[PDB]
Amino acid sequence: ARLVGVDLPRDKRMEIALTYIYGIGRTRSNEILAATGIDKNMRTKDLTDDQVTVLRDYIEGNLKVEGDLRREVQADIRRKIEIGCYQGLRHRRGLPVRGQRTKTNARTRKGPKRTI
Amino acid sequence: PRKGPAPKRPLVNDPVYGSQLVTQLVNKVLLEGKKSLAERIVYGALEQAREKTGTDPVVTLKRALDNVKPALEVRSRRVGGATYQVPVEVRPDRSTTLALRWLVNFSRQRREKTMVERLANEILDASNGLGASVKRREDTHKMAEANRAFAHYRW
Amino acid sequence: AKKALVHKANKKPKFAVRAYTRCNKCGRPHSVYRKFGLCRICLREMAHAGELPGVQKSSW
Amino acid sequence: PRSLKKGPFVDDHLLKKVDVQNEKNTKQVIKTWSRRSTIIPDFIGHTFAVHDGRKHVPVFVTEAMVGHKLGEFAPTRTFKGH
Amino acid sequence: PIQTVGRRKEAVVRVRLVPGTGQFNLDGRTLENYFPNKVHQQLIKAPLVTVDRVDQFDIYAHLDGGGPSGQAGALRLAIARALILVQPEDRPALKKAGFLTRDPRAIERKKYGLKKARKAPQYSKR
Amino acid sequence: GRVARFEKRYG
Amino acid sequence: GQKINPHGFRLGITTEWKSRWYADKQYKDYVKEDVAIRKLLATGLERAGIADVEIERTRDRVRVDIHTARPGIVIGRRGTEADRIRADLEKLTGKQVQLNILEVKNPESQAQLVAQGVAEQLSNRVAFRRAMRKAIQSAMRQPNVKGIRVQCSGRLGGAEMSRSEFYREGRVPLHTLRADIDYGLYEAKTTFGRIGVKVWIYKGDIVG
Amino acid sequence: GQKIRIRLKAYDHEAIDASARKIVETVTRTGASVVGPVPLPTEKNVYCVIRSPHKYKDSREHFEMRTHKRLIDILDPTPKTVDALMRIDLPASVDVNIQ
RNA sequence: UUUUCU
RNA sequence: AGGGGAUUGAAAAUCCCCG
RNA sequence: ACUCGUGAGAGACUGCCGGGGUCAACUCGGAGGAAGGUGGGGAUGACGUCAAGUCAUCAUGCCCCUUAUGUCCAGGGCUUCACACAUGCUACAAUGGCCGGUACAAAGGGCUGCGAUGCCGUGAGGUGGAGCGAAUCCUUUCAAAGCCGGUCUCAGUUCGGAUCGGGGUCUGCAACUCGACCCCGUGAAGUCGGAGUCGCUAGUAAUCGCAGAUCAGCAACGCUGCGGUGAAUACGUUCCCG
Ligand SMILES: [Mg+2]
Ligand SMILES: [Mg+2]
Ligand SMILES: [Mg+2]
Ligand SMILES: [Mg+2]
Ligand SMILES: [Mg+2]
Ligand SMILES: [Mg+2]
Ligand SMILES: [Mg+2]
Ligand SMILES: [Mg+2]
Ligand SMILES: [Mg+2]
Ligand SMILES: [Mg+2]
Ligand SMILES: [Mg+2]
Ligand SMILES: [Mg+2]
Ligand SMILES: [Mg+2]
Ligand SMILES: [Mg+2]
Ligand SMILES: [Mg+2]
Ligand SMILES: [Mg+2]
Ligand SMILES: [Mg+2]
Ligand SMILES: [Mg+2]
Ligand SMILES: [Mg+2]
Ligand SMILES: [Mg+2]
Ligand SMILES: [Mg+2]
Ligand SMILES: [Mg+2]
Ligand SMILES: [Mg+2]
Ligand SMILES: [Mg+2]
Ligand SMILES: [Mg+2]
Ligand SMILES: [Mg+2]
Ligand SMILES: [Mg+2]
Ligand SMILES: [Mg+2]
Ligand SMILES: [Zn+2]
Repeated sequence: ARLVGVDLPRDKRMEIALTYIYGIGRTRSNEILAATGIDKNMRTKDLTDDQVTVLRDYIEGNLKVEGDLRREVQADIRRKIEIGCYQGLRHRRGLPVRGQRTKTNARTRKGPKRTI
Repeated sequence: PRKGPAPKRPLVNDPVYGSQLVTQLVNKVLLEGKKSLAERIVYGALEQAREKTGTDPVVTLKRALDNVKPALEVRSRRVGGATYQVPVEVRPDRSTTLALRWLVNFSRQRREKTMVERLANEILDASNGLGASVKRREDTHKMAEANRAFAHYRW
Repeated sequence: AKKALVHKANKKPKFAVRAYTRCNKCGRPHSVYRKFGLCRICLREMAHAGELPGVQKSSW
Repeated sequence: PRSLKKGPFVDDHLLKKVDVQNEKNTKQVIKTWSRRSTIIPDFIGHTFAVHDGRKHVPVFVTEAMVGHKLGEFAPTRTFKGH
Repeated sequence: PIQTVGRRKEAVVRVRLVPGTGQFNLDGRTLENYFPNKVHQQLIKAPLVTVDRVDQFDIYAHLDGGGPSGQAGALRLAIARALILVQPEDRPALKKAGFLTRDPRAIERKKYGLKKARKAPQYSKR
Repeated sequence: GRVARFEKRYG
Repeated sequence: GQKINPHGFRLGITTEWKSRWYADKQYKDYVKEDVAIRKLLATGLERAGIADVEIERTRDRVRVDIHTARPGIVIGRRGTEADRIRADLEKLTGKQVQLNILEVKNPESQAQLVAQGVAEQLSNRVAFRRAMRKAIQSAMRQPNVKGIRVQCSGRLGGAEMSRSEFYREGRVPLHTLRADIDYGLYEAKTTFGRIGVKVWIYKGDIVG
Repeated sequence: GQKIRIRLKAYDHEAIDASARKIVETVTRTGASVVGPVPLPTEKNVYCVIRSPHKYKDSREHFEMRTHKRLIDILDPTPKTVDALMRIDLPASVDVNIQ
């Protein structure tokens, strides 16, 4: 189907389907689908437009998802990078921010290994 | 085993069937030491064999096993700075073992979506002599008769 | 052990959390058991000498 | 994070000093060794010399910077690279 | 009354043997409810089969310690000692099939310098 | 508005 | 790093603890009191050979039995030394202190003391081989003594390199658990350093 | 009815024998009901330490501490027996909690 | 078979 | 040729990767 | 009465029978027996080696500092990072993941400690203090893998959890540099791993949780232990290593 700018996969149980939305994960799904009254055990094929309507209304009402979310998070990073916070400096260097071990690992920040 | 042949273990009998062959099979599919899992996998494979061929499971297992059971093998020895693969006769037990473990290993490499299925389709296909495991026994025999010259080491 | 630190850990701290242990006998900071207030070394000593009542070598 | 139930941490030292500064309406450079006091709206416009362990660094407090412990803004170790 | 005890690797069971039919009561459940594995059921039923006295005795049990398998083994031994208590002369048969041997296998003390029991840490001579 | 975010927490 | 401490090996069995008491709550206290006491008594009297110190505690009352070569130097007949010591034990304040001095009977069957002898001679100027041999014969004379092994190591003669030297007579069955062995160890203070002296004296066997 | 529980602790085993004997006798002599030297489980506190200063972490030594406990339940506390148990002198190794 | 030096 | 692994008690030789 | 708890005691000695043995030691089989041949595992390191380790546990000879190379405090560092090695942990999925129901341990730990029912939270936890210096009370009557059932259909995925954002709780004078834990989102590498190489011979390997010491808190995936489920193979000394 189609929801909030997403394209729901062909056949998934609803709870797994909603997870393709950038703002939702499995928990928010077992919340949303409980609140709407739509079963989580339904396929994507059996979804209706009415259901898509109530859904879009609910989740746009109580929850921020997708583009706005992305823009906001990028906004918080660029914010703490601006004021010159320590975390900012870490984000700058492309190093780990949470006070982890940079002597050895941290490759998921640094990226692939480039040898000297 | 520098001091002599070490003792061997008393494989019990399978409660549902009564072959020690079968429990031997569970003990080659036994992984990480959940014997319960192995048990129901094996039993299931025998049942699926039963419905597909419509005939007794133990029998088809024995037949399969005997079609992949190699008589002849190749043991490596480095001699005079040239390494020679050597034909060697196998005593019976090492053969049942080698055949079983072959069956299983090539069972794990099937596409059939479940162990209980892959295993069954593999036994069933070793019955008809179709499977890649039977091809394996063939490979060993082939590479045994190829080297027949080097049997003269008789080692 | 610098006598300074030894007598400095016996003082009342100005924060409850600055209190550390530092074994009685040699005054070693690391590896100090609470029951005996000894550090593994001094403990293995007095244990072997029999001056620790009811401690003894173990086997099982 | 310090828990809410306790309320935000500012040592009495620069609490007093910053109160004296903003009551006399004078904004000075206050010399502090406390890295550990979080920032309050009372501090919003002032300037701080905070200790980085080698020296005192100038820190101008702004609005976006509230909620943060001070020494966040004076880095400690110097890394230029290799 | 008859009583006996099996023990296998940190599992004790106490067995009471009774003259009735082939019912098994282990801690208030049937032999199929407790030990729901064909292997274990075979193990516990085996001494009876060896003495061919199967289904002449209602067995009551109290199981503790160990696990499913340990408790199974212990249980088998207890049963087999009870059968020497009922009719001594079976002992040559039973003890030939090994049912009267206490399994002298128990967990190893983990040793220091090693990881568990016999497994040593990795070693590199570089 | 970081100061409002501050005052919501503590206030 | 070789042989364990004989005294510690046989501890549950052939030999006994040097101090008796029991408390769970007060344990840590009691032990710092002990390291205190044995520090004071090791420092104060080196004149009269100190064999052992056994300490006992019941509630308030505390009892220190010191085994010593010659008890006469540990108490002036006027009770002077006894006073000094009871004073030090009141400064450690285990509260009440009953101080008892017991002279060990055979001075040369006691490993600690023999050791002190060898150590003293080695300390003055004495040629080390001599001191060894002397202790050996002495100890070996007395009836209970079965075998004895004296091992002294260090800079010996003040030579710069570390010699070890060891002498044995009769039986010294170390790995026997039923063998009563007495161990003793002393560090003799010298111009060139410290030199260690270990003595094993094997007296019979304990059977229980 | 009054039950006095005399509880016994020691590091050493045979001293617990000595005290067992002593008090069982002191009680039997004064004619009160003594349930006797009932054994409890032994506590074991284990400490593994390293042997050397400075590395070699692989070579270690285990030390143990055992505590043996005995129950002595004295039923019908004759005031005489009571006066005797308050006056019993036990070894330095033995702990007597009379409760 | 091949294996140089410290 | 050079850099990093690997065999080596440590180097050569050899074996893998790399720019 | 059965366990069990901890005290004393019996019991394995080639003792009993058959064969080889030089009629010697010892070896191959059998019986009895819970166990058979040093039953299993510990503790136990000979004379010495390596100028191995440690003047930072301690002690110490000699040399050096004594207006500092002593000592007191705040802040910082010991956690930095283009790299390279080493030991571990989680993985790469269906013998699996996720939801529901359900069965079985061993050992341990506890005073300014362990802290229950109840109530407030989604959950870390908050409020409260039953009861215990503990075979009693608390750690829930203790587990997890197991079994029964449902769903997922082989996919960079309902695999994988790194990373990053927001929101919290607790410990502490104080979580910025530098704590752990929980909630919501985020969702990377990774498709069994080149040359090489390591461990292990039976309750072992493999896998599964549990407790402890240190400790206010924790970098614990570590260390020391406890138990659960539990294999394969050993023809044999030619080859590598000692
Ligand atoms: Mg601390
Ligand atoms: Mg400490
Ligand atoms: Mg285990
Ligand atoms: Mg040359
Ligand atoms: Mg021996
Ligand atoms: Mg040696
Ligand atoms: Mg050296
Ligand atoms: Mg020193
Ligand atoms: Mg010095
Ligand atoms: Mg130094
Ligand atoms: Mg400081
Ligand atoms: Mg610091
Ligand atoms: Mg470090
Ligand atoms: Mg390295
Ligand atoms: Mg790790
Ligand atoms: Mg795991
Ligand atoms: Mg997942
Ligand atoms: Mg997982
Ligand atoms: Mg479940
Ligand atoms: Mg045990
Ligand atoms: Mg609730
Ligand atoms: Mg429950
Ligand atoms: Mg995922
Ligand atoms: Mg990829
Ligand atoms: Mg895949
Ligand atoms: Mg490979
Ligand atoms: Mg071995
Ligand atoms: Mg801790
Ligand atoms: Zn110490």
